[PDB]
Amino acid sequence: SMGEIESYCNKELGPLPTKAPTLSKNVLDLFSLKGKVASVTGSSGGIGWAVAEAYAQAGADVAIWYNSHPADEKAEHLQKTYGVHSKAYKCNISDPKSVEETISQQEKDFGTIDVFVANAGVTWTQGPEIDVDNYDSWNKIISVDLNGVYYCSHNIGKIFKKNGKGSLIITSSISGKIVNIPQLQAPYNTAKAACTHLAKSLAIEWAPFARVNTISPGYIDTDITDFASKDMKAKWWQLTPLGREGLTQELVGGYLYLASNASTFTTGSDVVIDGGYTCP
Amino acid sequence: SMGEIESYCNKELGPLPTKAPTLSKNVLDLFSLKGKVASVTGSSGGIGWAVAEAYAQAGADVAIWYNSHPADEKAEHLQKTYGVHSKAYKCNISDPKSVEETISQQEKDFGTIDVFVANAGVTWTQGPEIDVDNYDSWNKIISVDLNGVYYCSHNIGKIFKKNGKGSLIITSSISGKIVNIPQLQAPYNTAKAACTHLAKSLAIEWAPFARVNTISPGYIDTDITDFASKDMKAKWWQLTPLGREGLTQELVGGYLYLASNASTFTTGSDVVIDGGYTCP
Amino acid sequence: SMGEIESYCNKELGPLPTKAPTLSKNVLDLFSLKGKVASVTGSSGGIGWAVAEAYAQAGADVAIWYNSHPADEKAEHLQKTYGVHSKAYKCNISDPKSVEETISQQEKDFGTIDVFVANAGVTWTQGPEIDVDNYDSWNKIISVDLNGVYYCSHNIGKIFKKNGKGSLIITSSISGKIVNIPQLQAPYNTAKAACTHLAKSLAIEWAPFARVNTISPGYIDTDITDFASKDMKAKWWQLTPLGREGLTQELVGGYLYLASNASTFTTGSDVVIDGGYTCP
Amino acid sequence: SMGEIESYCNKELGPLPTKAPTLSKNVLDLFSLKGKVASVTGSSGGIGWAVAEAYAQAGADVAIWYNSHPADEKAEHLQKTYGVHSKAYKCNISDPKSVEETISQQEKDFGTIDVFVANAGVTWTQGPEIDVDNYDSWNKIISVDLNGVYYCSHNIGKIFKKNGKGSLIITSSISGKIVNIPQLQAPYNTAKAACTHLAKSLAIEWAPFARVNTISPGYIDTDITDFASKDMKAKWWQLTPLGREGLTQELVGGYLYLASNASTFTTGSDVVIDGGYTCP
Ligand SMILES: NC(=O)c1ccc[n+]([C@@H]2O[C@H](COP(=O)([O-])OP(=O)(O)OC[C@H]3O[C@@H](n4cnc5c(N)ncnc54)[C@H](OP(=O)(O)O)[C@@H]3O)[C@@H](O)[C@H]2O)c1
Ligand SMILES: NC(=O)c1ccc[n+]([C@@H]2O[C@H](COP(=O)([O-])OP(=O)(O)OC[C@H]3O[C@@H](n4cnc5c(N)ncnc54)[C@H](OP(=O)(O)O)[C@@H]3O)[C@@H](O)[C@H]2O)c1
Ligand SMILES: NC(=O)c1ccc[n+]([C@@H]2O[C@H](COP(=O)([O-])OP(=O)(O)OC[C@H]3O[C@@H](n4cnc5c(N)ncnc54)[C@H](OP(=O)(O)O)[C@@H]3O)[C@@H](O)[C@H]2O)c1
Ligand SMILES: NC(=O)c1ccc[n+]([C@@H]2O[C@H](COP(=O)([O-])OP(=O)(O)OC[C@H]3O[C@@H](n4cnc5c(N)ncnc54)[C@H](OP(=O)(O)O)[C@@H]3O)[C@@H](O)[C@H]2O)c1
Ligand SMILES: CCOC(=O)CC(=O)CCl
Ligand SMILES: CCOC(=O)CC(=O)CCl
Ligand SMILES: CCOC(=O)CC(=O)CCl
Ligand SMILES: CCOC(=O)CC(=O)CCl
Repeated sequence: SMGEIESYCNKELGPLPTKAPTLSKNVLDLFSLKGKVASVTGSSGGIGWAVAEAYAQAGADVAIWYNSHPADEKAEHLQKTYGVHSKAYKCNISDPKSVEETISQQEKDFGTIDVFVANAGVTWTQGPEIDVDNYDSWNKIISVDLNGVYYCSHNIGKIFKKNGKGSLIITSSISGKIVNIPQLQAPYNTAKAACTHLAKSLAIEWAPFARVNTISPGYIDTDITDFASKDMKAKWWQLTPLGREGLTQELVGGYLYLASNASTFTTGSDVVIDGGYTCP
Repeated sequence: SMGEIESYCNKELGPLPTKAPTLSKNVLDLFSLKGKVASVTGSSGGIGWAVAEAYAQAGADVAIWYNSHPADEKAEHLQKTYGVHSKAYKCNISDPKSVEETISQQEKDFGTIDVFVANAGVTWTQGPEIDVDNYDSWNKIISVDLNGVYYCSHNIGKIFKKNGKGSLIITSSISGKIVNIPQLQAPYNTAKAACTHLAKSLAIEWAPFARVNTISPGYIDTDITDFASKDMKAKWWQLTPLGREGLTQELVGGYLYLASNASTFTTGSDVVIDGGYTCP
Repeated sequence: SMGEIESYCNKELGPLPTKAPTLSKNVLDLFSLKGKVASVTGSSGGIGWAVAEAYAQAGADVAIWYNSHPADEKAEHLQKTYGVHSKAYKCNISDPKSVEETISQQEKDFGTIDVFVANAGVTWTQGPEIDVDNYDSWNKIISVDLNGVYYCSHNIGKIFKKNGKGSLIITSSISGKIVNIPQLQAPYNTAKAACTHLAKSLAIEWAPFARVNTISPGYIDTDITDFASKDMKAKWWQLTPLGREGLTQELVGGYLYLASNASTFTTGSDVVIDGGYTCP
Repeated sequence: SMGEIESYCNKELGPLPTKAPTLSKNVLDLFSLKGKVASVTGSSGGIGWAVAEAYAQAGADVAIWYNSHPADEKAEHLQKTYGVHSKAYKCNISDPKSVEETISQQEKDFGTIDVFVANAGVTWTQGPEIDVDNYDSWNKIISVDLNGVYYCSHNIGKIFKKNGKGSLIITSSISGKIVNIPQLQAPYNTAKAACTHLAKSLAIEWAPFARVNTISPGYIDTDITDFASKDMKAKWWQLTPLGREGLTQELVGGYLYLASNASTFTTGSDVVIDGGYTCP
């Protein structure tokens, strides 16, 4: 009207400046997720399972996801070792309607969702793209890595808007900032940069209620990278300052930092747990 | 075998170092495109038409592209004002098979293609993405902006490999590096950031024969941006160091520099003709 | 010799792959700094004091630094509220010899240093640089913001190498990635980008023993930004997705995450706690 | 007053939008530098001499610079092979007063300066920085590479402001975006990132009259890189997608593009002629 300031990025923020949130006084009590539901996508893999366990260790009602590797002993293992409500859902991230059904079924069994981690995807292991004459492997990467992240984010955002709070954590890769040297995977790099910039784009629109960030890792030692020839894996160590492959336990710290109240001002950022690979 | 060096990025480069190309002595003679065919995608718009004319002015057999705005007087205008062979093709960039037909029909009427400019796309003008409940506008952006660029690049590369020379120029946007402040277009930013990294990824694989670059512009004064409300267009000038909107004649210099022999060492780069918008 | 791999970045890493560190199983126990000394530079200001308190809250022997605002009641307040050994040192960060004396006097009163935070600097508040005709304000910024960070890093590194472990945290600013729009501070932006890239450069060299990272913040509400006119401060909110100014308690989470064992794989990264300012 | 728009970046732009410049119709006539003076710093080396010759070939009154390698046959060679007024000046770029004397002596013998290229610097060839115990090699790099660029760009700006037109081209390196893998040069990388971000920072302040850009090259084949051991030079080819070292004739195209009217909208950008080194 008159005398108030209106934002240039998102006009729905209201009369600026927006009131700052109330934060604890002890630093260690900021990272606690007590009384929060954390739906982690692809929580039946290498990085997803570690993040789900780390969120459960912080007292969170984690929701497990799987597609073809049934994970119901994983959900039960978190409901008896830490006493946090958990469940396992079978969803095809590439199916627009299945994602909606699987997320509306999580806001009902848990009451609400306060933390989301879009951490599902597949890798391109077909060599240079100029050798494949069928647009079926490219279409698959863009369907699970990029389109799936949008399907998950478009539905979870609706839950955050009504609640007015939330935190989305897209799991891109260093392929969204560099090009993998030994292997030639252009479709994979293209999809991960798309997710990395989509996380930033949603931050401006979700600023009023939620937050969006990225946890782009490096060459973590999961079931994804444990197929490459030792000759290929030898060129990864030679180009990593730390000179090794990160473990799944070296990522939980970054994932729990962007989901808790500790990162109450980090919006649309990119935490690069790469071991220094993107620096050279 | 022994004594020779093999590249870490692309093993097909051969025994390193690769021999440097032969370049003219006069700088002004490096920018000439005499005896070269330059197929410019979407050459019936604002930026495509200017680039096609600029390539024709440099003595190049430019090929015009259009989808729904017939451009045959444009192709004829370039065949009588500069004396360079030209033609117009109707292709749906979002159709995987139509692109193949339209590119194989250009390698036959011109003999070869030496310069390609994937410069076709559509903008997202639906406001914040959390308000559209149908994945039909998102699917369209990812089909014309991202998938179209891959269809154009996957076919043109097959022509460069046989010839051993070429230059691809993907026309991404500053949306691949920033988020447009006043308007909220997440699907558009995601698609352009995808192309900006696909160009880099293809540079590693096309290193042996061709080169790939990006001409990410700012807020150029074309038919794309001549619909936004003056209130929206007023926030673009306020956040641009140069404090105005660039013209289509201020982009041809960057397009002719990455297509000619002047940029014989610029591979996988990103020339940002934005007026300084990404700096603030 | 033969059969072992030697790194391309730093040849002192040894025969790759380097053995991964031993990490706790509970995520919340990774962030604990028990039995660690954390020397925080400029710990008598706005961000330095908060980081020192947060490190003390995590059970660390924090060392306070000051130049002209005596901080000895701050050091005592941390030695009686948390029971962690602490002390205050008066050092001129711009004096090469004083830094050496003040760091050597900290490795003696504490036994060792396990965490360092180069978080001292001054701001450029003289308007556009083309109006000052004396190279005395530019020389001051490059002496405290950039040269001081090198003096601190060149001496602290000599302690990490002997111990074989450590973590350096340079506090750059978003000015190392963008240009502050309303105010015109070129010397300040130049110095902060220098620190931001120096942190990355030292990561490759300190890879064998220590780690180096950056905590580039946004427009935090400290004594540095509480002088700008409300007209200037009104343009900061309008260009921040979160639409406000961050608090000093919203930065401790990032500082404690890059100093503890949680970030045991984050080397040469850049955690941007800006509220989304660098996104648009 | 009322109805006009005032910029957020630089309030001296005037009532927005700023009128666009008048540009030729033929693309090849945009790159011509006829009737322009182009003072190229460090024009007695590898890249400086090539840029000076390329500017002279485009019809420009180039001014040669040297410190310890007298270059007066180079200036005379450009005044008899192309018929363009030229002269040679001996200046110590690290001396604040000498730069002022050498630039005021160039605005007098040529009438004005329309193009400046701050392209003087030295490289760090002392190995890892943790082995040198004297802050004299670090102080030299920050004096010639960073401070020298500010001295050159602080006096030239005063000439552009009175004329209202100009173009500054700082010659940073890929070291301002990456860390050189085989060699360990932290002081050099720190100084080049400083120059790269200073070019962007000056773009916002010089928007009203002049333009500032960067020509960050890769591993060009000049006298600077023709000392490294073939073992070191072998790791440069292996990590360069193009798999070779660029020549000084592959940079002139980029330097003439950012100095002429072709890049009349490229302000505060960064043209990376690296051969694809920064992509991996
Ligand atoms: N080093 C690395 O592996 C690395 C690098 C950086 C980033 N990332 C990214 O991190 C994510 C996690 O990788 P990871 O280590 O967990 O690999 P992983 O062991 O292969 O697990 C991938 C996860 O994604 C799920 N998933 C795959 N395709 C799916 C589909 N079509 N529909 C639904 N769920 C699907 C898998 O479920 P099921 O197994 O149950 O089918 C599993 O939970 C991936 O997006 C990967 O790109 C990892
Ligand atoms: N300021 C800006 O506009 C701006 C900013 C940065 C980047 N860009 C990018 O520059 C490119 C060109 O935009 P412009 O300025 O030329 O806008 P334009 O005047 O709307 O022209 C767009 C061009 O793309 C073609 N095209 C659109 N959809 C197509 C489809 N489905 N199949 C085939 N061709 C299709 C159009 O052909 P028809 O008209 O014949 O259908 C036309 O040639 C776009 O990719 C845009 O993203 C421009
Ligand atoms: N919003 C922000 O303020 C912001 C933005 C991003 C980054 N930063 C950076 O964060 C750092 C901390 O700033 P701040 O928030 O703590 O404000 P501040 O209180 O002004 O910080 C300056 C701190 O450094 C010390 N210091 C200053 N000049 C010194 C010198 N010449 N020698 C030794 N110590 C010196 C001061 O100690 P004394 O007061 O005791 O002299 C004080 O502890 C600065 O480097 C700033 O550039 C802050
Ligand atoms: N591959 C590369 O070499 C490479 C990589 C990227 C960027 N660069 C940068 O490009 C610039 C040019 O290097 P170059 O290829 O021309 O090699 P160079 O011949 O060694 O370049 C140095 C140039 O600057 C002058 N110069 C050096 N120190 C000076 C000082 N203290 N005062 C005044 N003038 C001084 C030299 O003049 P005198 O010889 O007459 O003293 C010479 O013209 C450097 O800044 C370099 O960092 C080059
Ligand atoms: C061997 C193929 O493995 C990969 O795709 C590696 C990554 O995901 C790195 Cl982001
Ligand atoms: C008003 C919508 O117009 C746009 O989308 C503008 C651009 O393309 C900038 Cl890249
Ligand atoms: C008003 C001057 O205040 C500043 O310098 C602000 C910052 O440090 C932002 Cl990094
Ligand atoms: C062997 C030392 O040579 C260098 O410093 C190389 C460069 O300047 C690359 Cl930017």
